[PDB]
Amino acid sequence: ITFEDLLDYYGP
Amino acid sequence: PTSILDIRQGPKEPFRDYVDRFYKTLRAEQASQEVKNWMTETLLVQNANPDCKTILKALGPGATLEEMMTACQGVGGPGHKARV
Repeated sequence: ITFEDLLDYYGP
Repeated sequence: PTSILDIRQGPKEPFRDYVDRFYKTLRAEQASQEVKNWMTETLLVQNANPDCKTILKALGPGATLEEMMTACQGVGGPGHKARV
């Protein structure tokens, strides 16, 4: 996974 | 700690907790977005504990975070209080 996936998961 | 390189999963730490800590630290890390992606693509699975690290490698590079969560659910646990 990518950092963007983390952002979408927890984020925004 | 103040570096993403210092984040590693506890021997019995729930994978979900580790990923959260990894995320919080990576957000603060001073690096390009593409580098942060590279860090997530390597360090996350690499610094997971032995038991989760195995499950993650198995799921493959195409696994989603949700799939990884589901796959490591219970490793090191169950983490429930001993009901005397």
